[PDB]
Amino acid sequence: DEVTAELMEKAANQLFTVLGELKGGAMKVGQALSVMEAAIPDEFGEPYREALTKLQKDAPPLPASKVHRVLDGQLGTKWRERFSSFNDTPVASASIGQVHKAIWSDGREVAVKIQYPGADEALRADLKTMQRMVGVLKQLSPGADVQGVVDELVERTEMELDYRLEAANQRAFAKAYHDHPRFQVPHVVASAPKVVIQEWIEGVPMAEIIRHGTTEQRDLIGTLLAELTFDAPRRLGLMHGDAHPGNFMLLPDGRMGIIDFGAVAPMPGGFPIELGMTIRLAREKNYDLLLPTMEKAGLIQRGRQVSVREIDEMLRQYVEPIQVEVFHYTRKWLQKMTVSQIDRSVAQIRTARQMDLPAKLAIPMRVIASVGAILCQLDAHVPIKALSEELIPGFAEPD
Ligand SMILES: Nc1ncnc2c1ncn2[C@@H]1O[C@H](COP(=O)(O)OP(=O)(O)O)[C@@H](O)[C@H]1O
Repeated sequence: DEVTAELMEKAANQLFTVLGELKGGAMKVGQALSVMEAAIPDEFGEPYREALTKLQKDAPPLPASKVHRVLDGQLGTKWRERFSSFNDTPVASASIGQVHKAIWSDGREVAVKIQYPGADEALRADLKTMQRMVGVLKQLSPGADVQGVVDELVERTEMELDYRLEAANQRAFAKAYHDHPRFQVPHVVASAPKVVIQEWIEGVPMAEIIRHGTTEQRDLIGTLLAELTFDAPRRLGLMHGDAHPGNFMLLPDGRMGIIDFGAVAPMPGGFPIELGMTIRLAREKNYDLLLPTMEKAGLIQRGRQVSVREIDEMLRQYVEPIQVEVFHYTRKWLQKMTVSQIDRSVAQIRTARQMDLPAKLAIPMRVIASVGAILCQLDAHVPIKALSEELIPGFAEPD
């Protein structure tokens, strides 16, 4: 079964590659590769290689010496004076680094994330190569759509390489949720490009609860995640962003610990009222008001004949959970949500779905999808109706 997971991963990557070919590159990846190899000097090949195998140089956990060297580079050669103690043996792995447990000079236990020394050069060389390739596509692939791709690559790369960015996001959240009854965000103790230090917290990882959690653990951490999702933009005008179980844990006192803030998305105006409004109107099947609301919001394409059945299908995954007091998010239900209402053999229609959502709607809907999927993995019972009434603008009965 370990095989099947990787097979699914491979299938997903294949699909997204095909998506890139059809919606972006305007040619197959192999053909594009031939063009790129012709259109990019071989002289740029060997540096790109040499930039990439220092990262290959110490693949397993870094020996103490190299750890201390990174610390030298980021906090100075006297970095030890800032600690009470430091464990040379890493306790966890990060995407491009490793995490150590230590004790800060004030006596607080801390997690210290140390970036691999060869990560910066490698990732930036990779970025350069992909920039060149985008150039090749833009100039030589007829009908290619590479709009905004370079910017996305640069932004992603910088978010991975400069720890201070995520550190700043985390500071915002740590300030907002200090002494909160249900959420715990560790404070940032120190931040540098390649080293970031924060208060140590540990509980039961959400992944562990997904695998072997009790019903009560599942329900609780699920309900907490759901709450955070709508509370954060209301509280500090920010959304925690696309969720992953690795970001969260259940603490002994029943609070949810949150440790990853690399996907924080800006929402200055809070959650758009159009969303909650749309869900309420859809529950009531008030299509007369629902369709103009969705069109104005940009949730459906303007000036199109739309199918009410398709609208119902479109909003089903949002409507069904709030039709009950406590909804049981399950994989079974989520699977039912993928079963299309309209067979293409019955009727050939173009979808009413907006494939170019406004940003203000696109971001929260994406995060909500990720969260919902996680709730289904958790098999969590969640009072999403009440949470929506209290936290989501426009959802409660407007009387
Ligand atoms: N504040 C913290 N307290 C305890 N452990 C932490 C803390 N921050 C990170 N970790 C450990 O580090 C691991 C990865 O950290 P993470 O923030 O996900 O790094 P990255 O996002 O770069 O992968 C986590 O699985 C967790 O066990």
